[PDB]
Amino acid sequence: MKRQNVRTLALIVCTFTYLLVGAAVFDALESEPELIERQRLELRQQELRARYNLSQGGYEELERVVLRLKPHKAGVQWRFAGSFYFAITVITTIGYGHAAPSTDGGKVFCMFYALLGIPLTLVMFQSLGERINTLVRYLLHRAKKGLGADVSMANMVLIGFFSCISTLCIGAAAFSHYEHWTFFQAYYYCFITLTTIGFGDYVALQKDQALQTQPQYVAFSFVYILTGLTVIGAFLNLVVLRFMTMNAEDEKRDA
Amino acid sequence: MKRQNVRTLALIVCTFTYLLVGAAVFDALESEPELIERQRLELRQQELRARYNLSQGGYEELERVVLRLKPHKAGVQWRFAGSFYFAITVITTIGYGHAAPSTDGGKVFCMFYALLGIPLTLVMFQSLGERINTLVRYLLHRAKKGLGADVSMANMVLIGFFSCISTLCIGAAAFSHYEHWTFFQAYYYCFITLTTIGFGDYVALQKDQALQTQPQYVAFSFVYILTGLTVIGAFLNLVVLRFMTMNAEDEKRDAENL
Ligand SMILES: O=C(c1cccc(OC(F)(F)F)n1)N1CCN(Cc2c(-c3ccc(Cl)cc3)nc3ccccn23)CC1
Ligand SMILES: CC(C)CCC[C@@H](C)[C@H]1CC[C@H]2[C@@H]3CC=C4C[C@@H](OC(=O)CCC(=O)O)CC[C@]4(C)[C@H]3CC[C@]12C
Ligand SMILES: CC(C)CCC[C@@H](C)[C@H]1CC[C@H]2[C@@H]3CC=C4C[C@@H](OC(=O)CCC(=O)O)CC[C@]4(C)[C@H]3CC[C@]12C
Ligand SMILES: CC(C)CCC[C@@H](C)[C@H]1CC[C@H]2[C@@H]3CC=C4C[C@@H](OC(=O)CCC(=O)O)CC[C@]4(C)[C@H]3CC[C@]12C
Ligand SMILES: CC(C)CCC[C@@H](C)[C@H]1CC[C@H]2[C@@H]3CC=C4C[C@@H](OC(=O)CCC(=O)O)CC[C@]4(C)[C@H]3CC[C@]12C
Ligand SMILES: [K+]
Ligand SMILES: [K+]
Ligand SMILES: [K+]
Ligand SMILES: [K+]
Repeated sequence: MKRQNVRTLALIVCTFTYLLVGAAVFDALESEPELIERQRLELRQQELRARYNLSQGGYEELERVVLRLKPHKAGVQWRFAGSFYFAITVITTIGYGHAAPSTDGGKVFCMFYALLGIPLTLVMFQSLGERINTLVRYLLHRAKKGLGADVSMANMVLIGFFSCISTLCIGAAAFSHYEHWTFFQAYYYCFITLTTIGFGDYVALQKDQALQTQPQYVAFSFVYILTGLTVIGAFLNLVVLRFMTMNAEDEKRDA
Repeated sequence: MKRQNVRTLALIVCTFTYLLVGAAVFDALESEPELIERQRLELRQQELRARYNLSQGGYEELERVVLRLKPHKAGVQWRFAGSFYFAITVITTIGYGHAAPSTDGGKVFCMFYALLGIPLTLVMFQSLGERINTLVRYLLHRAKKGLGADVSMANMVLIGFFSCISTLCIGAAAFSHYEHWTFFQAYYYCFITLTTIGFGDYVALQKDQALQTQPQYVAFSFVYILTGLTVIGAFLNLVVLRFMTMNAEDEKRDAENL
């Protein structure tokens, strides 16, 4: 069997077994607490329904209003700052879902915007990320000869890995201060943001109408998300990206 | 100025102006309808508070319970099928947020799981995507000689672009049937899923306890998300990926000549 076919089949087996391992671990850690939380909340639902004399339909009518008011609770999500924050989540593939296009036309433009945007943003982060790696490579080379010279891959992975933790820590310290979260909650938010997972369980600028009332903090969160993705993007360009073109290189080697 | 530095500065200017254009368009399409729905919902909030004799604190107490019961409403989100669906959203960077780690330990494991998982899944989709492109290149070459031969980039972009639409069309057809959405809503869901945006406004397997009661549809949903990301990932490997190594190639070209 060809090297390309062995590498591909191994990766498929690895990904599927990694999914089976993950599903097994996430079951052990989250199955029992979810069952505990459901029964606890159902007891709280029955207690408050009895306290405020509510029927099955009576609770359900109030249930729909509370759920539909959730994106409005954070404030105006669609003005210039609201739409700029949303535009980021689309092209950077974060997509928290805190604000989503409610209109048919908005949904269409969002698709066309993503089609051209996502590749443009991806190429931008890999290009700027490479310039940072080249600057780091030059600065380290100049520092090596300065003290009394060759920059290795291992030195680049070390600086790269530390730069990623530093970006998560600088962020965590700031988001725990402004969004009033714990350092761990803010660290978890920064991880999920910069890895483009963006669950939406933690979203910045969604407290005390920050998008319209706090421009200085909005300016920082836009700068942090963009600079942070460049730091992670630089590490991907250095370590991850080289394994994606691997199949094309072996196909060229075969010819 | 160097070619690498001009290309990087142009991309930064392009991305920021694309953000300003987007923010301007999303303002025009969503500002007025959001203001309309907020005022409509605030009146409905006041109406139902008056109907069921609710105070400021009374509504707020019921508000917390309704919000906390939202992930439970869809059913059991953390059994084998629920956790497998969640594991997908993490490593594929979709992350709908329909189900999120409620425990401190679950949040930690998710971070470690993502750290190794995301690069593994990304490399897997680019590797399997390349094998699909190579198979398509071979099948077209054999078909060309069959009718009476050289496969160009333009032919590959055409087949690739059609393969992406067909995946969204097959998907929308299924998701509008099982998740009872419109073809457009299911097409929008498929687009947002396969582009790894994953807002969470549309999430499959969250209707009629599908994760625990419908195994056949769960198996399809996992297969579609995984095969669909390979189809999109193949097109990226063909068109987008070549522009990422561009700066490294010019840096190598600078060293070679000098
Ligand atoms: O899964 C895919 C995929 C695979 C097939 C198709 C497809 O569809 C399409 F690309 F079209 F959206 N996406 N990814 C491709 C896009 N992103 C990559 C990405 C990262 C990143 C990556 C990994 C880590 Cl650990 C941390 C940050 N950061 C950014 C910032 C802006 C833009 C993109 N970033 C996520 C991975
Ligand atoms: C902190 C983060 C950013 C680190 C990311 C680590 C990656 C660089 C790792 C994670 C999984 C690894 C892959 C896991 C499995 C394989 C199959 C393996 O295949 C073989 O050994 C058979 C073919 C051959 O001999 O080439 C080749 C390496 C590869 C792609 C690995 C390449 C490196 C990967 C992408
Ligand atoms: C290369 C990097 C380091 C610099 C890029 C330029 C920044 C200085 C720009 C890019 C985006 C800008 C932000 C885009 C949007 C807004 C919202 C704006 O707020 C409003 O318009 C409030 C009313 C509304 O929401 O309509 C205030 C400025 C701010 C934070 C901008 C501040 C300046 C920012 C961060
Ligand atoms: C349907 C989807 C998947 C199509 C994706 C289209 C991409 C292939 C496009 C979108 C934005 C484009 C970029 C927009 C701007 C530039 C800057 C441009 O820079 C210059 O012209 C100056 C330097 C030089 O001359 O090389 C080089 C091409 C590049 C990276 C483009 C490369 C091709 C990109 C990534
Ligand atoms: C290379 C490709 C084309 C094939 C990959 C193998 C598939 C046939 C596997 C991979 C993941 C599997 C799924 C993983 C999880 C589940 C949930 C499982 O449901 C339960 O365990 C219900 C109870 C619970 O939630 O704990 C039923 C089988 C199913 C759909 C599996 C069916 C078979 C799947 C789609
Ligand atoms: K997301
Ligand atoms: K993503
Ligand atoms: K995402
Ligand atoms: K999300």
